[PDB]
Amino acid sequence: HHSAALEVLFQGPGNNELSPVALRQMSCAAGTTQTACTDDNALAYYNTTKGGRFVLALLSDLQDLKWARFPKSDGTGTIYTELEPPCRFVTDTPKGPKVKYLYFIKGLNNLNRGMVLGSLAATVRLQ
Amino acid sequence: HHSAALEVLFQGPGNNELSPVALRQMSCAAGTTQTACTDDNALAYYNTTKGGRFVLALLSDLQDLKWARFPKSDGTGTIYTELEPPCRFVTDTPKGPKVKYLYFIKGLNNLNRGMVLGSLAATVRLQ
Amino acid sequence: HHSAALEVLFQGPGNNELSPVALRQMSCAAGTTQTACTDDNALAYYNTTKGGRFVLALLSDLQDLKWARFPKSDGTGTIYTELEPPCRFVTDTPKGPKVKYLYFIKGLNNLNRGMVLGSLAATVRLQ
Amino acid sequence: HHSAALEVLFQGPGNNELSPVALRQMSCAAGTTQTACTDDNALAYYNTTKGGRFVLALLSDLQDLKWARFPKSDGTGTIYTELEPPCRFVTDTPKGPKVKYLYFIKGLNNLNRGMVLGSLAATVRLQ
Amino acid sequence: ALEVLFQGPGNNELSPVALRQMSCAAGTTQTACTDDNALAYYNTTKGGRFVLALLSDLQDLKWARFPKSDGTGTIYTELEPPCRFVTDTPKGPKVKYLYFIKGLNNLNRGMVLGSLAATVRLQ
Amino acid sequence: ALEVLFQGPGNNELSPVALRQMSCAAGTTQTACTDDNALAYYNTTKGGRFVLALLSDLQDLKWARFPKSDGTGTIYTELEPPCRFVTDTPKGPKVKYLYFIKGLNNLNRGMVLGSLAATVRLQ
Ligand SMILES: Cn1c(=O)c2c[nH]cc2n(C)c1=O
Ligand SMILES: Cn1c(=O)c2c[nH]cc2n(C)c1=O
Ligand SMILES: Cn1c(=O)c2c[nH]cc2n(C)c1=O
Ligand SMILES: Cn1c(=O)c2c[nH]cc2n(C)c1=O
Ligand SMILES: Cn1c(=O)c2c[nH]cc2n(C)c1=O
Ligand SMILES: Cn1c(=O)c2c[nH]cc2n(C)c1=O
Ligand SMILES: Cn1c(=O)c2c[nH]cc2n(C)c1=O
Ligand SMILES: Cn1c(=O)c2c[nH]cc2n(C)c1=O
Ligand SMILES: Cn1c(=O)c2c[nH]cc2n(C)c1=O
Ligand SMILES: Cn1c(=O)c2c[nH]cc2n(C)c1=O
Ligand SMILES: Cn1c(=O)c2c[nH]cc2n(C)c1=O
Ligand SMILES: Cn1c(=O)c2c[nH]cc2n(C)c1=O
Repeated sequence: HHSAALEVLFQGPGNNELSPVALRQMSCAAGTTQTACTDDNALAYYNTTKGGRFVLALLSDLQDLKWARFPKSDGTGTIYTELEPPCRFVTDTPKGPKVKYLYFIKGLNNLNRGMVLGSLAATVRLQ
Repeated sequence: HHSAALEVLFQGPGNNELSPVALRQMSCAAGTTQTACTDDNALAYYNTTKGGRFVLALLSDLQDLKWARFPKSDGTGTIYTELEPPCRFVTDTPKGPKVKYLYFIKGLNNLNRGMVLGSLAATVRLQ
Repeated sequence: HHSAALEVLFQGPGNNELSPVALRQMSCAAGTTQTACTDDNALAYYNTTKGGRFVLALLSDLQDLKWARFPKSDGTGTIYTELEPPCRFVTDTPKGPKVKYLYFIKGLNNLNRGMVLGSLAATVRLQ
Repeated sequence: HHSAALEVLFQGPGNNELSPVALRQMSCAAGTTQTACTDDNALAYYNTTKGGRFVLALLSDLQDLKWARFPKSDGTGTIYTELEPPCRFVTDTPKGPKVKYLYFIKGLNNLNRGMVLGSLAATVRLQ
Repeated sequence: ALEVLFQGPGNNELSPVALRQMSCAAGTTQTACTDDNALAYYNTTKGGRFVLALLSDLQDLKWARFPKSDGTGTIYTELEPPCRFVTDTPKGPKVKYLYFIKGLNNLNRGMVLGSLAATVRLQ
Repeated sequence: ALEVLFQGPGNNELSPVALRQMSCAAGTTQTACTDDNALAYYNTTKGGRFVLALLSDLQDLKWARFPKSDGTGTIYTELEPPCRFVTDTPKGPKVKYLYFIKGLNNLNRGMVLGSLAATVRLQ
């Protein structure tokens, strides 16, 4: 349904084991408030487990986002997730440098924030 | 002196800006005891600093390592540097799979641990 | 196979959701070193996922433990897990107060340590 | 003045000793805005302190709360206390299931968040 | 200034660093960041300044405006909820509020708190 | 003593507290904790003392022996690996090692570092 994006290493299933997981990415609608989430304007990175999707972070050209909208598990409605203030970084593209803003989901711990930052740094070409 | 290894993103120079940094790698001598830190048996990932090197983690084929003895040029404040218990992960060699052990330096914070894990996951062929 | 012990609340499967999980408990052999893990002398609290068991903490009458021994996923051998230094607490029993030592597994984060402490405090009768 | 609610274990008086403490509960006034903090609409879990009360979390039927206004007797250093985004969890009522929202006080550390989650999980009928 | 100890340049070495202060316009909202009403404590970096914390007489601040010459990624930085502390001054006690920048890690929050406690006459 | 700021007794209030010092026998192993060779900084608690950190001239310590009158759960407490810092004294610079007690949280580690940096003449 959606494409693989950022590889990470989660602990488990046993103690002191690491398992590789591909975070997937999907287009999503974000905005300054829930009802401003209309047109797709961001890319969300998420993990999938049996119970559904867990979103870790969003990338966007826009710097004023605060909320993102996602489909619920099994087309059963809508979910809204609150965002942290963004960090700015610059990518290298065929059109020149492109400024991006990285938003973590509120309530993401620092280990997982770091895994997103490192896998992004290693995967996308940076200016 | 040594090769670039893992790309990461550090905040700075100011608030909410991310800047790319390549961690580098060098061979180093680790051991189950401080006296056993003799011959190179691990790869250290480090950030260059003004007047030294800050090591984040070691990668080894060996289990049960507890200490590393880094060269004086690193500028460590103690002769021996202590390791955390290793994380086991499996790489994809041309010869099949190979089990590796990742040892964080004691005290490394969770954001930086995560950045190493995500950059490693995105940079090396896994399974 | 083993009995339910400590209820906790893990985040997921979606963002900002909590799911109740019963940690289970099993007798295990612990000791000052791996080969000293012979007779059962501790109780281990663990979570089960598809890939196997993840141990969070041990309880014992003994205060000098450093290692614990566990069966591998699917009777495929033995696992050894390193322990943090213990904390002492006192329970209330039909034989009077009983001193216990709680050992977290090395590499357990503070959120999960707290969940063990709180669920223990609420589940066992304390002196 | 108020009833005991959630048992936890705090380290002290000295290193490596755990002492039981009952967090207590009282009704409190929360709101989406500071001005809306009017009538009691949440339950606060707190630790009694010499000269005040330290609130760890609020439980509410309501979503979208952001602030609480605690009584002067709590000894808060600011008029309004800010809440984290809530965690959703489901209790088992005689009437069926009931969705509740758990709001940690902003800044509560991970150990103490975990102790609240584990004590709650062990103390209330869940699902 | 507030003296702190940062690890580096090698592992397990501590180097003393002075956090410096600059005036700062903060506010309940970004649009209200119009006039200097706080002191921002920062670490000088190659190419800029990283702000750790603000001190103010006001307890309702949420956003701060920093100079782009800090090497910032955004004009505004969000603040954590403030903590109250009371200084002992010759003109009597004075109530202040300490704000960490949003997301500052706990080691660095602690260093500001400890440096403040040892540097300023408190009560 | 090292002054720090603890939160409480209510939310978002900061209260100044002096960490006091006592002599401490530490060692590479518990059995080697035979003679005072470190200074332990502690917070006084109802019923005891909670040690946060040790200072020593030695860089190889791993365990510390505390008095049971501290209200401890065990005689010995493990130490984190030390960090080196250099004090500026009239008799010249002197190298010291700072050890946190195992598991001290990062806020409290930071408070010790910041208080130390502001209290002691360093370099
Ligand atoms: C930190 N942490 C947990 O608490 C988990 C509980 N079930 C699965 C978990 N995983 C993969 C994890 O990383
Ligand atoms: C508490 N806990 C668990 O139950 C886990 C199950 N798989 C991975 C886990 N991790 C990392 C964890 O911390
Ligand atoms: C957490 N943290 C710090 O404290 C720093 C101090 N100088 C540079 C720093 N960086 C890049 C950082 O990430
Ligand atoms: C305290 N502090 C600093 O001084 C920094 C300088 N560059 C990046 C920094 N970060 C993230 C930080 O926390
Ligand atoms: C913190 N954390 C994680 O990173 C997880 C990755 N897969 C499942 C996870 N769970 C349940 C968790 O709690
Ligand atoms: C990164 N991550 C995940 O992928 C999760 C999947 N289920 C629960 C999760 N949690 C809490 C998390 O942090
Ligand atoms: C982390 N931490 C502290 O800093 C304390 C200071 N006085 C009492 C404390 N307790 C119980 C605690 O857990
Ligand atoms: C700094 N500090 C203290 O002062 C404590 C007093 N009782 C328990 C304490 N704990 C866990 C702590 O970290
Ligand atoms: C936590 N942390 C870091 O990540 C740093 C990266 N470069 C310099 C750093 N410093 C001083 C620091 O404290
Ligand atoms: C990851 N990392 C670094 O690169 C550092 C460079 N100087 C100091 C550093 N510290 C404390 C750190 O954690
Ligand atoms: C983190 N923490 C705690 O958990 C406390 C419990 N009683 C007193 C406490 N104090 C002062 C503290 O700082
Ligand atoms: C959980 N908890 C408490 O009970 C406290 C009592 N006084 C201060 C406290 N702090 C900072 C805290 O986190």
